[PDB]
Amino acid sequence: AVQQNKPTRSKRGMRRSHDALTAVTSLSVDKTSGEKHLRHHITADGYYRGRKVIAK
Amino acid sequence: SNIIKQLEQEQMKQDVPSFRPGDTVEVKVWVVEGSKKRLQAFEGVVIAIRNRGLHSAFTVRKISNGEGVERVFQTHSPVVDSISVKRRGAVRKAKLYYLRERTGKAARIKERLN
Amino acid sequence: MIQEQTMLNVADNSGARRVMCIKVLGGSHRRYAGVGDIIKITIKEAIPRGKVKKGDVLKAVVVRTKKGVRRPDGSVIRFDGNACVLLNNNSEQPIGTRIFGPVTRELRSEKFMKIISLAPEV
Amino acid sequence: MKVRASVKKLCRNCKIVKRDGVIRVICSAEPKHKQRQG
Amino acid sequence: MIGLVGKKVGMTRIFTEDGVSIPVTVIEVEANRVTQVKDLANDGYRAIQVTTGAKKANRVTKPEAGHFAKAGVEAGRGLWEFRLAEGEEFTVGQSISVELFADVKKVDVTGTSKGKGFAGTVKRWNFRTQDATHGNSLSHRVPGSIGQNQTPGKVFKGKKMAGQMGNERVTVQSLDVVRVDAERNLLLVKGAVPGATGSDLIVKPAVKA
RNA sequence: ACCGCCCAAGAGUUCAUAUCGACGGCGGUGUUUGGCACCUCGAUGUCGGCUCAUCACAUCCUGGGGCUGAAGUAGGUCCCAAGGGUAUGGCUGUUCGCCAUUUAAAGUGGUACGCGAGCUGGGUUUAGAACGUCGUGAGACAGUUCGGUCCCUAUCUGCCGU
RNA sequence: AAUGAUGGCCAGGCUGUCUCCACCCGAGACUCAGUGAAAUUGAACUCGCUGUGAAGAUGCAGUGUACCCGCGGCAAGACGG
Repeated sequence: AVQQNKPTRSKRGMRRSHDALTAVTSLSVDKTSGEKHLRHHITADGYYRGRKVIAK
Repeated sequence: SNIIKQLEQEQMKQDVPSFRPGDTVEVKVWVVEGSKKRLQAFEGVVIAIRNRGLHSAFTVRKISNGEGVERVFQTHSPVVDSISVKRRGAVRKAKLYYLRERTGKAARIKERLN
Repeated sequence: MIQEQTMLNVADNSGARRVMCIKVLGGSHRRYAGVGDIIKITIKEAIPRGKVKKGDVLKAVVVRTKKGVRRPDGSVIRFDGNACVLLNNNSEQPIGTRIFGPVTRELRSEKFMKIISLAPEV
Repeated sequence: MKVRASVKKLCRNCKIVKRDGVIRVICSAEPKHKQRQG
Repeated sequence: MIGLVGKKVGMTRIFTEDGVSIPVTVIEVEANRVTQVKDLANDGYRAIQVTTGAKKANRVTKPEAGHFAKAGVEAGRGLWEFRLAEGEEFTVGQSISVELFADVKKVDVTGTSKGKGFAGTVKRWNFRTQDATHGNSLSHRVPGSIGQNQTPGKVFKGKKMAGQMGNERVTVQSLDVVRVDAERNLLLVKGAVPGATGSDLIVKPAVKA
């Protein structure tokens, strides 16, 4: 129930090769003030689908 | 669902009788005897009902001179030719599993003659 | 639906009220056999002055199992209790002379035609 | 019919036949007389 | 008579005149289409490419649009080759009728089965159970022993192992005939075709003759 | 050791190989009882049950086929043929075994006398206590009966899916 | 006689103990966030099959086969710990 011989350095990278992170890069640009906001998300100013909902 | 809807909208029975879970019931089921056909009685009560249309059920509980041979019919299979009522029952709930072990002197229920 | 040592009631006038499934006939491994199945079983009791005595062994011609009986529309006439009718070794036919209670028309083939002559039911 | 390493003629009518590479025994007199090399 | 496959509508128990019960497969097949030539002439082996069904105007992509534009045809849900049996032989572009099952007396079913994911081995292959008591040590459903010892000491390829099974294509052939309605394009058959209900499963006239 | 076979007394009513065989003869395989001590004693867990298997064929039924002191039937024997199939209970730890009753029929063998990093422990090699016997004892018996602790979060090979 | 968490057997009742398993509800097992271990370790680019050998081969001769790398499972082997 254990490794029997110590693995090499190089392998450790490859096992780590798919775990590379994925960037978003799909920024959405709003129509009211233009503050960058995630597509489908109310803006940091609480805006989405253009209108001022909530209010904070 | 609209496929068989017309398919079997024309295969459910035509003129079924009156029962409850506990109404007396007898499915004249055309069975094989010799070389000719005739009707033979299976009179009983409903202990269990299935409002499912053609694949549904209406239950008959006979007493077979001590040990019955129990039947789960298809109301809408033409193998059930017809039903002729002798009396309905007075039931509360949906499924009269109690109709069986209830026997002899007490086995009866009154008529729900309303 | 009679299996090793099946509780067995008797439909006949022999006196034995006792039978018990020990071997199905007709083919190896034959598991759930009833209705018109013949199997090897042994008698465990009889009436005082009956034609069998404690220990006599025979097979079976079934007429009831707790599983009841299917019919042309998928419908079933279902048995309440596992009560049965034995058979001879050589002449077949239930070893008795008077039989009572439900059998199965599935036993109707002129081989058990003996019983089908005079029954109260089927 | 007889198969062993020992095959021979036994009566007046036979033919021990080399049918390929293993010796044999036949009979043209009696059914018992048939063999091959073993 | 090539086969005709449909969407696994659902199923029924078909009721008759004299106590006959027919729980039948229920399936949808539209007017089929063979869409191309396959044979010696352009490929050297003969086949009839067939799409059936429809697609919403905006989603017919230009090359496939061209594929159908070059075809000049409505979109159908998929193009199938029927390998030409020296009486079988088609060319691009025809919209089909169903008479090709005039008698058949048996057809096929092949398509994605019911969704199951990792089914249990107990179900995939009908293995046995260990006892549930008298000291069972956490083994109420394990597969048990699989292989031998210091001798070959390797696991034979193909060994029936538990895992995902079903929810996939499944040929179902030499299948009795019950009933159809060309006017409705259903297929209602004693015995019910595999797959998820609503599936397409390859229904073809019997290949076991 | 087993099977195989070589000789021909003889038998077999006839007929040494229908089916048997004196005494003697020459092989094959490596499974029973054996020999030898080259490796493992800074650890290669014992009997048997349960789930899952797999091939060889010196062929059990089926298939073929020949012959037969094989009328039909049912046998006896020899050649071909390895696709498929191959019982349920009682008795004792049992394997073994015996027995009850079925079936086409309950083939023989290798695989660490398969399989515990998949299960159990009833048997067999621990501490308690007993009887018979054996010695002055301490205790022994390879004689018998009651009770009694089993670990692994899967690196690599491999295999199933994705 | 009475007594016994005592030894052995045979009746009644009982029921998923079994032929033969089906469904359902809960707590983990799986994805995202944060924190964050152990036994072990000559060195390794770490395939199968016949044969030979301190006499039972991944690493020898001859020979077949096989694009690079993960993720969920399984436990025959690595004389595994």
